[PDB]
Amino acid sequence: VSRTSIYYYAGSSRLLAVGNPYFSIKSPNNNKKVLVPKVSGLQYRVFRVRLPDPNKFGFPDTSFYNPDTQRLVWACVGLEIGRGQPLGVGVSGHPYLNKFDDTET
Amino acid sequence: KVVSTDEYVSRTSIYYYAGSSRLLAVGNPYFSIKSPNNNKKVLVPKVSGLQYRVFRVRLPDPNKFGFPDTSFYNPDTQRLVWACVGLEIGRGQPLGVGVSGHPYLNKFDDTETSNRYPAQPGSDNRECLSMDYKQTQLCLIGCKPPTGEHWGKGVACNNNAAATDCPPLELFNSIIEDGDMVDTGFGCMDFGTLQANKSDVPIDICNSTCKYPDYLKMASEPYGDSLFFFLRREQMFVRHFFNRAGKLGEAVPDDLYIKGSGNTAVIQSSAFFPTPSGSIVTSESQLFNKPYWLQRAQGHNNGICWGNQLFVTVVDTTRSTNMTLCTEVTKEGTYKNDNFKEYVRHVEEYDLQFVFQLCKITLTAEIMTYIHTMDSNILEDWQFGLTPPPSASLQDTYRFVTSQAITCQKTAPPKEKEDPLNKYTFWEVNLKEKFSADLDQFPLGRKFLLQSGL
Amino acid sequence: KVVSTDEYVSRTSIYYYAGSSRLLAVGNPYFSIKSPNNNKKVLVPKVSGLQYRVFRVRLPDPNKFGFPDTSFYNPDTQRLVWACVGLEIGRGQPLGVGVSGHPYLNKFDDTETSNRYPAQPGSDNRECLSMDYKQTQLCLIGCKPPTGEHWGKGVACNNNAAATDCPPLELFNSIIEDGDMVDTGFGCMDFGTLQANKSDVPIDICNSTCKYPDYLKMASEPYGDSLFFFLRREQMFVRHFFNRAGKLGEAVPDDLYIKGSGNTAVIQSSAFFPTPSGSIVTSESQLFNKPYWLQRAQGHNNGICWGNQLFVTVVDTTRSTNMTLCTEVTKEGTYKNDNFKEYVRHVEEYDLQFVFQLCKITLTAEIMTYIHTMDSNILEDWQFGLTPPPSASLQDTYRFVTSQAITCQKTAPPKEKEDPLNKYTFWEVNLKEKFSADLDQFPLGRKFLLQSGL
Repeated sequence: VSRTSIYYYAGSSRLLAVGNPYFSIKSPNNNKKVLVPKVSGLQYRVFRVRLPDPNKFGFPDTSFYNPDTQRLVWACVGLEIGRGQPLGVGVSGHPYLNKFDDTET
Repeated sequence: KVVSTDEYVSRTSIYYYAGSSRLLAVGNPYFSIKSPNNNKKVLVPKVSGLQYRVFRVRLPDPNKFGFPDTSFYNPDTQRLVWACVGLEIGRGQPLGVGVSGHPYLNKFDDTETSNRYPAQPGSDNRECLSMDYKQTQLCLIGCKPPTGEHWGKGVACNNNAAATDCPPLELFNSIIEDGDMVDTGFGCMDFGTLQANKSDVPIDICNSTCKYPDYLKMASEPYGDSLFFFLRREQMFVRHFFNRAGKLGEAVPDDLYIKGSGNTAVIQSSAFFPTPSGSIVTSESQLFNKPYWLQRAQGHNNGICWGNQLFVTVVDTTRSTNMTLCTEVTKEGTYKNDNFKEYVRHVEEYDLQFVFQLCKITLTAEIMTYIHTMDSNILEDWQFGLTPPPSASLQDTYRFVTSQAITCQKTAPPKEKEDPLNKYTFWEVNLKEKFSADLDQFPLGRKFLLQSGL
Repeated sequence: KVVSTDEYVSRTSIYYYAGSSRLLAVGNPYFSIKSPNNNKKVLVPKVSGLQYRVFRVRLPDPNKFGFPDTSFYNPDTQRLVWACVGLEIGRGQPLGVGVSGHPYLNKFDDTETSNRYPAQPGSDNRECLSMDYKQTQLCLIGCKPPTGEHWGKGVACNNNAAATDCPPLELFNSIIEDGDMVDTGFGCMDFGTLQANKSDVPIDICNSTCKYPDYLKMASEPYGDSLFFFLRREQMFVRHFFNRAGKLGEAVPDDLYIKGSGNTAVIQSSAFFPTPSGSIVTSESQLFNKPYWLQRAQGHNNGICWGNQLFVTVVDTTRSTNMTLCTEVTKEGTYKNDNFKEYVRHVEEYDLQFVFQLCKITLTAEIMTYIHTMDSNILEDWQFGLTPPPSASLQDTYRFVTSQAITCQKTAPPKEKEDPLNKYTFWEVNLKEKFSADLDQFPLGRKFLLQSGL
């Protein structure tokens, strides 16, 4: 794979999500429609990004690349995963935890 | 002062093909139907052959199509804008003409061979009577939607008021929507507001107004936005003649005849009207399935499509045989009337093909202020002059967009797009994905490479 | 195409130290006491540790200066603008952290060791509690006041569905005026509108709108002139845990716990909230009392301050002690409890040094368009773009003005209304009459000459 000297910044709008921290609430009565989705501070966020295919950009330049043989693929030489909310922790428990006795002292 | 477009638009040699995969339309040929619970819910739309099936297309902006190759063009001095050098309006449905009507048409009597005196009086004499159209075909391009004329009611001055009861008339101009009606041979006026009887036009135009283009107004513009290339062909001939029933407005003067006596003493009516009827169709006089090549347009905007859209308005009444259906209620051994329900349908297939061309303009002092005259909006979306800065500031989107009780945004837009065509409807076809820099693997690629000698 | 600020200005080499006095502020840390007789007579203002101290310096203009060596400022087309190259924000109080706490906090139970069934009912269980806050330090500098997000209410929806009853949530971009309480670990939400009993957050917060400075947007502004330089450091950790006392609205689904009987026939709440607390606050992790030489700001605005102002925002929490005074009424010889009356007071103390540098701005026909489209107010102060006022000879002058041929004369236009920023209470420092040119007689010019290779 040979590299060139063409670069391309890409962006992303400030995407966010608001919900209930413990359990999702499905709707009365239908169980296929959600009302407040379960979001938290523990779940694996997995962002899946898409790219635009570089074979459909360039109007044809035979000196640059010959489309009978070569093709084009991207790379990656940077990242910055910004975060916005102010710092702080949070808790969660049970109304019915199984704790028989204390045993520390 | 106005100049033609070959003086600031240059041309080059990077052609491109577009494909616009096979479109269809199915519906009732007569009207539409709604739900009894909600009349704002459509069930089957009205699609017949007699409607201006105007398609506006979308183009990819030619500034995304690019690399940092600057020796070709420098992107703070130049810009890029497309061109149209081909067309093929294909229709893949076999021929034949369908006939319409209205179940309660006004008809006093016939007037062909015998009107024996006197006439038979009656209160209602509305009958069912089927009646065809005027066969016509046309095609038209444009970077702006095509205008159109029709006869409309105006406001009347009420000063003299000596002896008239007929209200006078006025000419309008508008912009043609898809689903607008075409001429049938009965003038070009309103058919909901000037007709109290509701019973003189077949049911397709019993409520709507029909429009007909005028080639005078659009061509006489400075730039000729509404035309690139247009055709026209129609033919009709009268077959039967009748007269209206009812109280005619103004009687004829008495001295232009002799006062009859007896059964001819009472005057008859005279409000004659014909029927339009189509001749033979062929397959030698079809305006479709053949590639036009715009060598030179008629107006001034010769090829340039400003703002990356262009409008194609097609109409045909030779591929409109009313598809007829039927079903079953109960079974028998013998025949019965009431074992069947029947239905009518119509389908009208299409295709569009295009071959485009890359054309860069330069942008210096007097050309910047010439394009800043014809319209203003075509120098905002080029983003050349930084008159809006603030587009680079990021806006927040949302995960879980619909039905959450979080704060809702269900199409309450604070003017993002502001296209002035938003008020009108248009059959749309997107092309944002389907270019190709290679021609000969496609149909019009091969017809173009033979015609150019390449 | 925005361009950075080293391709249309040019630095001269004469430096001007400045420096403010020793600011103070003495007040109440919780609430601002008004007059009983009048709503608008403050006695002691509300100053605490937990606020955004936002100063506004106002530099004296460089064009009103008089120099003999007029070899640099050719007054034909040029102007002068101030650059900033140094800073130091003093503080003047010992290390000590103070607490806050409501008298009617919503602390029903405790949930760390043992919450033994059954619950103890009663229709009132509020009590007084207190906690330390999330300690933090930050510092900004910019030529436009800095923005900041916070969560609040919104338009709910239309009334189609009937799911449940719940408030929405929406965030807002505003401008941080002085006086807004910083967040402290209870989220950046508006406690004035979202909450209703006003008894969950401590008293100095429960009727504010706590913000948090949006570093995510202010970094990505196009011109980049609200963020020259910013530092931050904060830390917190939980101390105890409790839970509120009400009907938990979004109820617990039954599949996530197996039911019981007998003593456990009442199901308690899962509405938890932590209580934050600061760690040790050392003096190796301080941020102030040091110089900060700007070398390359993150924006395109490399230190130029248009309009001759800066906004420095400082929030500290390491020095937020609360001194308590105690005075009595009757000279007694034994101890009582109604004999004394105590008032609590909190102080504050600042300082600012600066070191500027003037740089001339050569103004051809290109650059005057550039500085125009940023905002028009910049090119109005320099008096480079003005308009011709017409008129010529009026008619209005009488001899006597208080008579009986009266035209009822009207005067005093409010025409010097131009400042948009009158809607906000800042802190003022007038630095117009305290400049200098000999740096080395001043407690930061010595630290600048050793650094800069001189």
